[PDB]
Amino acid sequence: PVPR
Amino acid sequence: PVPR
Amino acid sequence: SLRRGIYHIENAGVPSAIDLKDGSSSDGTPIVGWQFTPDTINWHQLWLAEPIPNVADTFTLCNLFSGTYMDLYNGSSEAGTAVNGWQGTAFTTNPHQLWTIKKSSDGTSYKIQNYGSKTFVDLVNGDSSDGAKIAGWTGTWDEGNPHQKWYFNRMSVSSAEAQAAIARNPHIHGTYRGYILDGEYLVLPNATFTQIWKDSGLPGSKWREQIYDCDDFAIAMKAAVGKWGADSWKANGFAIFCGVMLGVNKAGDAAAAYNFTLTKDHADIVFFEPQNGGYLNDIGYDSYMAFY
Amino acid sequence: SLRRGIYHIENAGVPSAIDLKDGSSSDGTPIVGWQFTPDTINWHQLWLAEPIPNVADTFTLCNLFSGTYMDLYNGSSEAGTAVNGWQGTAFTTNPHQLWTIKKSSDGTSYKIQNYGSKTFVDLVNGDSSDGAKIAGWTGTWDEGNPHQKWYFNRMSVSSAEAQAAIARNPHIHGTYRGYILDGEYLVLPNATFTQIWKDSGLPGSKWREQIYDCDDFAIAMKAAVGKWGADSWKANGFAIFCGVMLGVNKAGDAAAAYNFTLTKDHADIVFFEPQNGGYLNDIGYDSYMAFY
Ligand SMILES: C[C@@H]1O[C@@H](O[C@@H]2[C@@H](O[C@H]3O[C@H](CO)[C@H](O)[C@H](O)[C@H]3O)[C@@H](O)[C@@H](CO)O[C@@H]2O)[C@@H](O)[C@H](O)[C@@H]1O
Ligand SMILES: C[C@@H]1O[C@@H](O[C@@H]2[C@@H](O[C@H]3O[C@H](CO)[C@H](O)[C@H](O)[C@H]3O)[C@@H](O)[C@@H](CO)O[C@@H]2O)[C@@H](O)[C@H](O)[C@@H]1O
Ligand SMILES: C[C@@H]1O[C@@H](O[C@@H]2[C@@H](O[C@H]3O[C@H](CO)[C@H](O)[C@H](O)[C@H]3O)[C@@H](O)[C@@H](CO)O[C@H]2O)[C@@H](O)[C@H](O)[C@@H]1O
Ligand SMILES: C[C@@H]1O[C@@H](O[C@@H]2[C@@H](O[C@H]3O[C@H](CO)[C@H](O)[C@H](O)[C@H]3O)[C@@H](O)[C@@H](CO)O[C@H]2O)[C@@H](O)[C@H](O)[C@@H]1O
Ligand SMILES: OC[C@H]1O[C@H](O[C@@H]2[C@@H](O)[C@@H](O)O[C@H](CO)[C@@H]2O)[C@H](O)[C@@H](O)[C@H]1O
Ligand SMILES: OC[C@H]1O[C@H](O[C@@H]2[C@@H](O)[C@@H](O)O[C@H](CO)[C@@H]2O)[C@H](O)[C@@H](O)[C@H]1O
Ligand SMILES: [Ca+2]
Ligand SMILES: [Ca+2]
Ligand SMILES: [Ca+2]
Ligand SMILES: [Ca+2]
Ligand SMILES: [Cl-]
Ligand SMILES: [Cl-]
Ligand code: NA
Ligand code: NA
Ligand code: NA
Ligand code: NA
Repeated sequence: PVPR
Repeated sequence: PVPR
Repeated sequence: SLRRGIYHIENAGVPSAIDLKDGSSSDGTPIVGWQFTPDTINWHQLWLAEPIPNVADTFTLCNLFSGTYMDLYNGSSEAGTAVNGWQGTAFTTNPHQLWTIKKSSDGTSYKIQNYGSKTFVDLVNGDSSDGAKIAGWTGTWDEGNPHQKWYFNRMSVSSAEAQAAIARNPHIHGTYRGYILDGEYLVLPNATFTQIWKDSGLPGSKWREQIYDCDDFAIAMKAAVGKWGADSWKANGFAIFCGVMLGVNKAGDAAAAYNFTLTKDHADIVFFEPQNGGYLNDIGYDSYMAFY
Repeated sequence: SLRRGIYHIENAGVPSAIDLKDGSSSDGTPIVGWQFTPDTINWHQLWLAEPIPNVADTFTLCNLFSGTYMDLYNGSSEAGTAVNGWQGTAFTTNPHQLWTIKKSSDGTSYKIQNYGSKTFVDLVNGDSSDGAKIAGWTGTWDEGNPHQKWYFNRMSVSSAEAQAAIARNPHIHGTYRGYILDGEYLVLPNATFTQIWKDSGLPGSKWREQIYDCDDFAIAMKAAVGKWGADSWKANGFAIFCGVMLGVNKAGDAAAAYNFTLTKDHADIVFFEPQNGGYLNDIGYDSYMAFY
C-alpha cells in the first residue's frame, strides 16, 4: 500500500 | 549517474 | 459528488469565506463570513471534508487549523441557529456535525445541509462584513438564494491527481518510478513554499561534495515542509505537497536531486531548486525517481 | 591497494591512533599518537584517503574533523621531521602531503611513506603516551619495526558495499529498487546514530495520520543525519550512512517507512524504527524501495  |  | 479533500468555501453572492473566528479550538467558537486573499494560505478558512461511509453525499467538515468540526448548535432546525467549531471526530454519528453537500441549481456552487436538522448553512442577510453570522436556516435544494450557495474551492490533490500531473510533464525519464507516501495533499502557493524554504536555513547552506550536496538540500526541504505541516495544522488525515526527484541530464552523464510542487490549477508540476530557491519549468534533468 | 575511504589508523605495536591534536585546523598542528575507544566516533582520529590519479598507491590523508592534510614539515628526509596538519587539497601535487601506503611485511598492517622524502610515518620510540610525537623517519618497506606499522581500520563503505549489504538481507521484496545518492559513507556506531535521533526532536514527535506518520519520521531522521554530517566535519567527499526504506507486510495489505544502518563489520543492514528509536533485524516489512 501507501506508507502509514 | 549518482546525484551530485 | 464532492470528493474527500481540503476546501476553501466561498459564498456565491459576496466574497466572504467560511471562517472559524480567530482559528480558536474552543467549543462554540463562531463560524463567520470573512474576506480572503487568493493565492495565500487563508489560515482560519480551510476545511477538510471527510465522506461518511454508507451515508450518501454526507461529510464532516474539520477546520484544518483548529482540528474542530463545523457544528449546528444543539442540532436545532430553527432559522438563525448558530454554526460553531466544536470538538468531534472524522467519522462521528453526531448529526450536529454531519453535512450533506450537493450541487446547487446553478450546478457549480453547493448547498450545505445539516443531516439532522435538514436546514442549510446561510450567510445571514448576505452580509459581506468581516465576522458576519453564519447560521442554519430554512431552505430548499433547488432555490437560487445566494445566502445558501457556496463554492468549494479545492486546495488539495489526491495521490492519483499528483501522479497524473507528473505523468504529463515533458521532463520525465523513460526509466521513471514514483513512490507515493500519503493519500491527500494540501497544495501550497509558491509564496508559502518559498517562506518554508526561507525559514528552513537552506538559503544559508553551502554546497559541499557528497556531505551536503543536491540530495541533502532536497531531502532537507522535504523534511522542512513535513515539520511545517505538523506544526501549523491541528487536523489529521492529509499531508503537505512537496516532492523529491532524482534526475539525469540529456547526455546521461550527470545526475541531480531537486524538489517539485504543483501549479495553482493542480494539473502540472513545477521544479524547485533548493540551493537557490528558484522555480523552473525545465531544471535541465529528466526525473528517473520521485517520492512525495 | 588501499581503497578510497575513511580510516582509523592504529599503531601495530601499541594501541595509539594517529590523532590531529585538539582537532585544530591551524597550520602546523602536531599529529600525535593518542588512545582511542572502539565503537565510538574518535573525533580527531579519522582520515579520508583520496587516491592520486596516475601515482600508484599514493594518497592525500585529510583529517575528517579539521579538513587539513597530513603534511611532512618542509618535506625533510631527516629522521625526526614533524608530521602536522596543514591546509591543502584532495589532489595536490605538493609532495609534503602525498603518502604512498602499501602493506607491510606482516601483510595486514601498512606502512606510510612520504612520496617526496621516501621516509616513513613513525610513532617515535613506540611511545604509547597520549600526545606522543609522530615523525618522518628513515625506514624500509620490508622491515618488522612496529613504530612504522599501521592498521588502516576502515570506517566507511562505498555505495557498492552498501548495495551488497542490502542485497544479502532476507527482508527485501521481489519488486525492490534502490536509489544511491552518494559515493562513500561514514558508517556510524549505533550509539552515535541514536544520539543524532535523540538530538533530532523525533523522540518527542507524535504519530499523526498522513500529516506526521512513518514517512515523515524516516525522512526527518535522514535529514537530521545529513545536517549532523555537514555540521560535524570540515572535510568534503563523503556522506554519512543513513537510509530510508519503504516496506510492505507479508499479507501485502499494509506499508511502512523506516530507516536503516549497517553492522560494525559493514556486511549487513539493520533496520531503525524512527518513532521509538529501536534497532531490529526484522521490522515486519519487506523493503520495496530504498534511498541512501
Ligand atoms: C432577499 C430574500 O431572500 C430570501 O429570503 C432569505 C432567507 O431565505 C431562506 O429563508 C426563508 C425564510 O426566512 C425561505 O425559507 C427561503 O426559501 C430560504 O432560502 C434567508 O437566506 C435569510 C437569511 O440570510 O435572508 C433572506 O430573508 C427570499 O425568500 C426572500 O423572499 C427575499 O427575496
Ligand atoms: C628498537 C629499535 O628499533 C629500530 O630502531 C628504531 C628506528 O628504526 C628506524 O630508524 C633506524 C634509524 O634510526 C633504522 O633506519 C631502522 O631501519 C628504521 O626502522 C625508529 O623507529 C626509531 C623512532 O621510533 O626507534 C628506534 O630507534 C631498530 O633499527 C633498532 O636496532 C632497535 O632495535
Ligand atoms: C493568521 C492571521 O491570518 C490573518 O488574519 C486572520 C484573518 O484572515 C483573513 O482575513 C484577513 C483580513 O482580516 C485577510 O483577508 C486574510 O487573507 C484572511 O485569511 C481572519 O481569519 C480572522 C478571523 O478568523 O482571523 C485573523 O487572524 C492575517 O491578517 C494575520 O496577520 C495572521 O497571519
Ligand atoms: C571531541 C572530544 O573527544 C574526546 O577528547 C579528544 C581526545 O579523544 C581521544 O582520546 C580520549 C581520551 O583523551 C578517548 O580515548 C577518545 O575515545 C579518543 O577519541 C583526543 O583526540 C584529544 C587530542 O586530540 O582531543 C580530545 O578532545 C573526548 O574525551 C572529549 O570529551 C570530546 O568528545
Ligand atoms: O460537548 C462535548 C461533545 O461535543 C460533541 O457533541 C455535542 C453534543 O453532544 C451536544 O452537546 O451538542 C453540542 C453542540 O451542538 C455538540 O454537537 C461531540 O460530538 C461529543 O462526542 C462530545 O465530545
Ligand atoms: O603554507 C600554505 C601552503 O600550505 C601547503 O604547502 C606548504 C608548502 O608550500 C611549504 O611551505 O611547506 C609547508 C610545510 O610542509 C606546506 O606543505 C599547501 O599545499 C600550499 O598550497 C599552501 O596553501
Ligand atoms: Ca504516509
Ligand atoms: Ca549527499
Ligand atoms: Ca550526492
Ligand atoms: Ca506523511
Ligand atoms: Cl429560486
Ligand atoms: Cl626486520
Ligand atoms: Na458561541
Ligand atoms: Na458517503
Ligand atoms: Na607545529
Ligand atoms: Na593512484
